[PDB]
Amino acid sequence: MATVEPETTPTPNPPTTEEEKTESNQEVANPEHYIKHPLQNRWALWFFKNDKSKTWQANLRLISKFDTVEDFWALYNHIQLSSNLMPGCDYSLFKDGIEPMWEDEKNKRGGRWLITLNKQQRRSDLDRFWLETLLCLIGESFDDYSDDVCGAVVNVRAKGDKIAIWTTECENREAVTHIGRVYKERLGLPPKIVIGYQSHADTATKSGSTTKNRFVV
Repeated sequence: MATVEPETTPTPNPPTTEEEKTESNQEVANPEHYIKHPLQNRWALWFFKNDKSKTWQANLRLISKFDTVEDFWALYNHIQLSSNLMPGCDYSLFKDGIEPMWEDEKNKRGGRWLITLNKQQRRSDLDRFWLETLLCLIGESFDDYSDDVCGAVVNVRAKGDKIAIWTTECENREAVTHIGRVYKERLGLPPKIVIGYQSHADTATKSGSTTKNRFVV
């Protein structure tokens, strides 16, 4: 026995709301019907991807900016989920005060550390290492010293995710090493992940290693 009729039954799906969805249901849950965390500063997020035909400078696109955790949070659930983590994709997170190499040129003259993330452990590593950075940038690990950190760029080579953070004043070795050595050390890169450190000063020297600027481990 069997009756064939033109009709398809809804395909059951697991509840999560983490597969590119605009709102779902998070109201009437607790007295906190509008809890927003006030950040000391405002950080905007830029997304630039280089295609095999055009330059990144021309493919520079902006995603959004936020001066409150509740803000970046709303974006996190819309950006964090393979929404735009395709090959050749990149995104930066710095102070909105930044400028196209005009007055905030100091961001380019500063310094930054580069980390190599692998999608293989993205589940725990990318989720933990990233979540920590966000809260660490604003208030954690780097502490108030983070105020110097101009921003961080994330470049994911196809499947390999990469994260980089740049300091406003490369001279602030206190943040450079303390936040860079603690982040890489606390993250557990030295004994596995190679975190290359690049300083703008290298432009006026380059060629082989000289001082604390151009080390990966």
